[PDB]
Amino acid sequence: LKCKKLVPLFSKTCPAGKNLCYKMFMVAAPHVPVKRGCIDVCPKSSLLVKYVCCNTDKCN
Repeated sequence: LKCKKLVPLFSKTCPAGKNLCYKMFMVAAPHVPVKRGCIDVCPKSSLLVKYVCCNTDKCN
């Protein structure tokens, strides 16, 4: 469960509480993310924002 963050924050292993990686972006530019961190439960996506989760290293 190795999730990366946004600079200057480097890579870090999701600490107790989070075991998944979350990546929120705008449903328009499916290339450049907005925010990336750790999460416990994967929320639902919307028609505006999209929160894609993954259970892999350097996924988010």
